[PDB]
Amino acid sequence: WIPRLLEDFGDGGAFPEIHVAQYPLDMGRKKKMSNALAIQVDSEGKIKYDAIARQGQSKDKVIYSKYTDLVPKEVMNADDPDLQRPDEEAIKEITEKT
Amino acid sequence: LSEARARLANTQGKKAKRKAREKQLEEARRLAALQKRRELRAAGIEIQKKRKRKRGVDYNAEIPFEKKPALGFYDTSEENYQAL
Amino acid sequence: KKKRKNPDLGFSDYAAAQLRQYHRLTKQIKPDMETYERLREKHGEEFFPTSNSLLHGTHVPSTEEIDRMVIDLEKQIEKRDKYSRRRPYNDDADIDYINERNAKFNKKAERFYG
Amino acid sequence: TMPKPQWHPPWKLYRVISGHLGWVRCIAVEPGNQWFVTGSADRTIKIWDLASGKLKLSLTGHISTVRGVIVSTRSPYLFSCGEDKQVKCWDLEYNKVIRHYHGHLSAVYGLDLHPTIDVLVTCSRDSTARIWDVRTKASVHTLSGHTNAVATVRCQAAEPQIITGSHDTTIRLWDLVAGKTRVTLTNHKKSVRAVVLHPRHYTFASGSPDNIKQWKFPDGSFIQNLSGHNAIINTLTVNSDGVLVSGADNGTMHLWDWRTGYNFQRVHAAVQPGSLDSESGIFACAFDQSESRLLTAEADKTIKVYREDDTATEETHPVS
Amino acid sequence: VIRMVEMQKDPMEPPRFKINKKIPRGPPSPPAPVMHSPSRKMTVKEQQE
Amino acid sequence: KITDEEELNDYKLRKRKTFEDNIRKNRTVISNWIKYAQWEESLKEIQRARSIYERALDVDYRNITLWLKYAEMEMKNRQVNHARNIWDRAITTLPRVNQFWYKYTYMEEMLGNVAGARQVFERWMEWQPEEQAWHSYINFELRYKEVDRARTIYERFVLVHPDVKNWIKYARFEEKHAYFAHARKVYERAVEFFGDEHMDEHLYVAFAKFEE
Repeated sequence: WIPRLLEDFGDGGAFPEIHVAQYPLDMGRKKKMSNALAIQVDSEGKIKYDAIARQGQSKDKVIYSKYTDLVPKEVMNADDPDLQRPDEEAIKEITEKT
Repeated sequence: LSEARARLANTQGKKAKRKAREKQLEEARRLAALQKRRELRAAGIEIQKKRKRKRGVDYNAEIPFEKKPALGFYDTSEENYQAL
Repeated sequence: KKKRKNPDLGFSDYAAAQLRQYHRLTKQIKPDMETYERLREKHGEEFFPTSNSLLHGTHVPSTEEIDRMVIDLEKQIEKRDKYSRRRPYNDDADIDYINERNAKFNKKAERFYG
Repeated sequence: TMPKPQWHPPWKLYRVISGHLGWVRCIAVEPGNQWFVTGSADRTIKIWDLASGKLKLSLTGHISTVRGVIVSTRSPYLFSCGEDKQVKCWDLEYNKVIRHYHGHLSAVYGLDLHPTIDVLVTCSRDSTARIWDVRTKASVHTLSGHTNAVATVRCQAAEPQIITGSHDTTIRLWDLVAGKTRVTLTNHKKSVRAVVLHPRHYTFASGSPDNIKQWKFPDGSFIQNLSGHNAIINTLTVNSDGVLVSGADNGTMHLWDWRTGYNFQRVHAAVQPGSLDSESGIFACAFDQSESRLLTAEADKTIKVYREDDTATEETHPVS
Repeated sequence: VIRMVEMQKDPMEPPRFKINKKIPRGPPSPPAPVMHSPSRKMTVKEQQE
Repeated sequence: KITDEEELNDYKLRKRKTFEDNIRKNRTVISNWIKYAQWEESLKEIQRARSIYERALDVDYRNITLWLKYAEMEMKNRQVNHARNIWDRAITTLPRVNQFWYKYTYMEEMLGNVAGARQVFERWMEWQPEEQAWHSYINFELRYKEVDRARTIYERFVLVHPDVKNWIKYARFEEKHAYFAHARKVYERAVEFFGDEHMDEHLYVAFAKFEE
């Protein structure tokens, strides 16, 4: 049997022993070059609409475009070493380079 | 009284009178020229005034400053539009 | 039998008028559960996507559909064209203005100096 | 809620200086803490003693409103900036202008100095900032990208090195060397006329009639709000002890706690005798170098000095 | 393999090209998303005010 | 009347240079940009229209009439996918303006893309918008049957807007469609949620009406 309609694939699959170009589940056929840019998806399966705002820009750009950027972070802490200025040695390096 | 009526009705800036006259004034220039240009080229002589204007054809020849729309998550390729 | 009323108020924000108009248009629409089930039995679980969950490239519409939205467009455009109701050219009252810009400025002054 | 805010004592007015002939628009303190300097809309720059409040000297070079002064910590220089589009460098061993920085296309709204390198940054109404070389008067960068007057600029040694707030309601964090914007913060709905950097915490705050907001360096991640001051806010100024002063344009001044954002005092001062009541407004405030006095420069041509109150306690003035 | 040598500049030579050309300024950068807090309402009375 | 090719082309030139000098003159108020693009569309030269709208958005992108005129122009001329890209850019850069979400969803509904409309409503609700938006979503779920989805939405809704009035509306919803056990559960959850220290009349009034 030579599978011509992808229904013959059942759940999918190409038949390497079958001397036919298998197109299982839209496979094989080179399509028209369309404009749609790559519908990316995050590292959890979310739809990264950061793309359309980040249009034609580097990854140096920090782009705030999500709701979670508005929410007050609970940084009512006088102690956390997260927020303390770089140690003056690194500052000396930046000053010399600049 | 007539002249008082005259003064009170002239709201348009006395120059705003003049340039209003001028807008309809030059329409003679273009309207006369075209028919006479039509007739001249209809008589069989293809006069050129001359070609020297820097930014004129920036309107009727090309999209003046073209910005093509950005592309997003959809294919705009097959879309095309009708004529008038 | 049914009954309701909706009175007009201040335009307070453009959002309020927009919302009223959306209410009307929404109430109008009538959906076909036939096409809904037809579309359903093809795609199934894809029907219920979260903001981030699922993805199928594009849904391509039969032209006949597109005509529906185009017609509604023309309707709403007309209805919006009628936003300002004009008051008929009434010459009956005393004329102090010199042109229509002046006539309207005098009318705005009438509202603010009583 | 929050842990509960630290108790700070409240502040009381104790001096009122009046010698200017127009609004007082900027104020600054010397490094060594002996005198401060005010610039006003009567086009003079007066230099006052900080202990006595006496006026030492009056410098008159500008052609219009002086909208910013600063005193350099590394050199005996005072840099002033006016609405005449001109930026000046006064040498304080002769009391005379020795250097002038040319190139802005409209009034200059503010100016700051880099703490380690010798550069200047100025913001103006042509909606650009410029990075000037102190020594050769040459403009080494024109930070452009805002779309309306640039109300304020602050610069730091760490990175990013320049924060500008403008009247098109946006903040931008720039890099000094590359000369272009890294981050754009659009959380405010109204013009950002005030920006301040915490002295010891790699965070900063930005003021607007909506509310003050706090952000966290180096890419400006939101932290929290500070709400309650509904007024055009002209200044923010932070103590080293976490007191944050928010001076408005109708005269009212709130004092907040920086860490939890708790507004622990509200001062509503009074206008000088001959003034109208529509002429109460704060344009600049500056903490002393000991961080004990708080000087304010007001729209009724006075300078008001506040000192902390020493005879109050957590139970006299409890924290709500 | 190529040998780069830079050509001498004639000391007595005026500038060569017209510098002053005017054009409108380019498009800016991609507009950043406006992260506001949700708008509240103005009653009719306030707009009267 | 314009006989033909050269005369209407001169007519085009005159109007066009008029528009372009207005824009150079002020470069601000967008009445000029919109007049211009409206005209170039009325002549069915819509690539020029697109360029004009794009240049205008480069001038001032926070202006919502511009976005609306633009997407409307694309939609009339049946350029469906252009309109989709435009609505998407609009709700990306101006997410607080509710008109954009409303009209994007309405279009996608007209076009028959109910899956698309749900995608957009979900993205919208991520922003925790406002009661009217949640209502619009629920009504959308109710023009189709899908009542279980409606109650899922209501669960998210009363948490996002914890007002007694919304708890009331939720209960009222489920009773109108005859889920009486579930409405009882709603009411008990409402009381236990609010707590005594706030609790007042309206809730109890409706609870009594139900049980009556």
